Amino acid sequence: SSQANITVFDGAATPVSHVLVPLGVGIDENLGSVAKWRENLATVPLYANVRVTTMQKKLKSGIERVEIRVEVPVMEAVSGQNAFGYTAAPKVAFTDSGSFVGYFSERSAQSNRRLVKQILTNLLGNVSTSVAAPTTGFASELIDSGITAS
Amino acid sequence: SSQANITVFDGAATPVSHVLVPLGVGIDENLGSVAKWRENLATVPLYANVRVTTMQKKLKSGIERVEIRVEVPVMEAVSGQNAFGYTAAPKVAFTDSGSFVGYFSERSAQSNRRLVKQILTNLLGNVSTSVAAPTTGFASELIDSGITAS
Amino acid sequence: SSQANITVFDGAATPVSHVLVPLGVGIDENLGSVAKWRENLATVPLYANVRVTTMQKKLKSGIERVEIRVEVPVMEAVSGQNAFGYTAAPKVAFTDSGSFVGYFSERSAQSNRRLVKQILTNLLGNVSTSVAAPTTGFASELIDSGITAS
Amino acid sequence: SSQANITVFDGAATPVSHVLVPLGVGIDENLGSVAKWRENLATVPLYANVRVTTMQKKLKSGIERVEIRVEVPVMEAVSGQNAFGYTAAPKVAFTDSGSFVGYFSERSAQSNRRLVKQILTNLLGNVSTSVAAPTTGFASELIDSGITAS
Amino acid sequence: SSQANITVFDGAATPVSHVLVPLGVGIDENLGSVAKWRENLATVPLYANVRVTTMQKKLKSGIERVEIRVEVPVMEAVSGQNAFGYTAAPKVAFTDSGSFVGYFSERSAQSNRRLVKQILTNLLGNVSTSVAAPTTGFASELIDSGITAS
Amino acid sequence: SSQANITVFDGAATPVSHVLVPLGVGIDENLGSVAKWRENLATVPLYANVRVTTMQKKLKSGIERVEIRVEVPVMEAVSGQNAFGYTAAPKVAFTDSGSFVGYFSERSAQSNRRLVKQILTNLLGNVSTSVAAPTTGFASELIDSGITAS
Ligand SMILES: [Zn+2]
Ligand SMILES: [Zn+2]
Ligand SMILES: [Zn+2]
Ligand SMILES: [Zn+2]
Ligand SMILES: [Zn+2]
Ligand SMILES: [Zn+2]
Ligand SMILES: [Zn+2]
Ligand SMILES: [Zn+2]
Repeated sequence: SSQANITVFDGAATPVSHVLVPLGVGIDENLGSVAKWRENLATVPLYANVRVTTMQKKLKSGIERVEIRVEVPVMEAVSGQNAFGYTAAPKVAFTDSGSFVGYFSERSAQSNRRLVKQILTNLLGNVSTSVAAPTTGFASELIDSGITAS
Repeated sequence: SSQANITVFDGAATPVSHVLVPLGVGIDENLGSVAKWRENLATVPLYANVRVTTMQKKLKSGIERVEIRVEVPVMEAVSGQNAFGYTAAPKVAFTDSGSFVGYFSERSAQSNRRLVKQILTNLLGNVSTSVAAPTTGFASELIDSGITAS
Repeated sequence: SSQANITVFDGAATPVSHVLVPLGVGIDENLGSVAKWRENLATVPLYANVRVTTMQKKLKSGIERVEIRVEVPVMEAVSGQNAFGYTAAPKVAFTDSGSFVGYFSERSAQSNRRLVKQILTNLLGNVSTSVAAPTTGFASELIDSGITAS
Repeated sequence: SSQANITVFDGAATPVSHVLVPLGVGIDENLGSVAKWRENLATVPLYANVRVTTMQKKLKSGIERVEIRVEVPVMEAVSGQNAFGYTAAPKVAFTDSGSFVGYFSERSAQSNRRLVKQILTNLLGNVSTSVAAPTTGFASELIDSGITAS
Repeated sequence: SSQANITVFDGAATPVSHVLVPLGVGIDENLGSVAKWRENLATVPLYANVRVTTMQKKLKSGIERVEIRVEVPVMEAVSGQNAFGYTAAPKVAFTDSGSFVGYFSERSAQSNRRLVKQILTNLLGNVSTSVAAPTTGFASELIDSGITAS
Repeated sequence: SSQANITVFDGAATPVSHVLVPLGVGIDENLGSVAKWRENLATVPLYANVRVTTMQKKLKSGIERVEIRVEVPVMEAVSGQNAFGYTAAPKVAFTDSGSFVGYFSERSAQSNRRLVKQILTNLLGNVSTSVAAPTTGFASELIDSGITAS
């Protein structure tokens, strides 16, 4: 439950490990309880790093909503010079976003939420065999148990 | 790309296999291209089965949005009789929903979308090691390549 | 699940086999989910060939409507064959339509729908003995389970 | 060609025989020539018995509509007492309806109609082999020959 | 008769093979039954791939319109940097469209349609000798037999 | 360049050769530049003979539209031959139309147009192997180079 470094491989043709450092946790009026991680590469601007964020909010209807949002910024290619005669500054071309989003009733239990979670995970991994659902880790704490990091 | 049976284990303490049969594909004005699967258990009403749905829509901003939505209905427990003297009809207590949601620019490539996908999948599986991102299956066709089943 | 060739014998005095190949599936706003099959006799006009169609639609009442429509077109008589040009087959004189139509409530289960189905099938076959109701095949998927071909 | 008892097995997992007694014949403003059968079980009240009904109605443009409608009322399960301290009266939970519906031109012959009939019957029975089309019975008299019982 | 991969060589001076993956099936208000294929090259963004699409639309007076539309987006050549100092994003210069368009009466048979098809094909190939007309493949299913993939 | 006899085999089960002789060239305001060919069977009505037509028109968009339209008329059946008068062949029952239609931008070169052309030709021929795209013949003059017969 305490916030720690996340080591995760991406989905490149040869997957690349990313180390996501904790940025802190807090409460937002729109989003709920928010926890932030970020990679700290010197290759790209600080704001343009691969990042992971978790939101947890009880909606007006009483349904609890959880999200794990992965954002991967992709930079423009700096070439030559601009019309002013200078090398261009780094600029983000676009940011790809892939997230898990859960909607659960107050009555849903840890077992209920964990059960749905692994169906999606297996679908995303093209896995038709039996896989044990994780009961630890920040994702399990958020989706299964409604816990935000600290 | 052609729609086929999906065999997937859930996240119960002892995971249970579910066989999701295709229901068909089509276009909705609100949702985009929609493909539907459903389990066909005689244990529960037809509408109350575990189901999987994929949406794919180009938004007004030009950003393409993809979703894989897993819904698991949980039934009420029928006990005794109601105030009218009859056994109660089956009733859904609540429906848990867990989905993948991707937002991608038109410029994002198959490699870009696949790269983000596997970060989320590994996070959901508490996997800190290297895992090859699937390049086949309905989930990969939707998220990586923007393909809906047929 | 998905469309495949149907092989059926007709009710001629000496019954004849027909092979109905798939024509497609789609969602009509009025008809509902529609799946089409048709026999492909090489010389017979396309609209004169035996065809089979399934409709599935949820009405405003909540009652699900289900139909399996068999249409057998009958042409007029031929007068001859041109010596040098190409010669058309005569126009369709009439089309015979025999269909199963089911109206089921949401509460009705697989077993409920299957139970009524076989009563009608046995009635049409002039069968007073016990016959096991099919649990597979496209007709069972549609009538028993509310599943249209994909 | 006059009304007589009908013995039919249903499509339960272990199929059950039903004896349908003639119930009456009439003419309806909107339905046409109607003939009614009905079971006489002591288990349910009179209105709640399995019933079979045929309709023959001439439409415009020389087309007649023919129906054999099988309706199975499924009863609520009486358990315990109601809020007044009495055992509940029998109540219909829902009624399943499976029917044959034929649209035939006045130009079609007995052979044409009998031919279409058996295609549907074989489809409903999941039968891909040769089966002889019945030439007797109330279903054949109605579908093949446009005969209503009397 | 269901969607599968398509391998086709183009008409470059040294012809290049293209693999078109199934992209989806749908119904359109103005286009009719639509089936879509698309290449998956990593060279261009997703929208800029070579695509193939079939349309089947019933018109008035018993005539159906059938189209196989091949669209090849030709990309602008990215060279140097733009006025902002970045490498230019990929941009479509123009899209070339070559299609088969058939208008067939409901009275035409498989043989009639297949006969016309090969005349055009031989004309496009500058072939004055005898060539056997294909009886399989998505093009034959559509043009000869009015079949859309599913 | 200028109109000459076209010799083409059709797509009958045993393909038959047709000789299409020139009928003329002109400029229609709606259709564009039109060139006509038609087979000249001695006894077949003129409007019942196989014909081939090319249209070329620059649209308002600047897109050039190109069409090669093959029409095969099919007559009704003959009932006899008068003993002493002259006897007419029956009326055309329907006409099958299969055409190539190309939409090209002004920027697209010979090689661009020729490249798409052969994709469609190979698709219509169910050809997965490499085929050299024609650079001569009236179809190539029209589709590759935008040249109508003179
Ligand atoms: Zn990294
Ligand atoms: Zn299950
Ligand atoms: Zn046949
Ligand atoms: Zn009974
Ligand atoms: Zn009587
Ligand atoms: Zn390519
Ligand atoms: Zn399909
Ligand atoms: Zn000829």
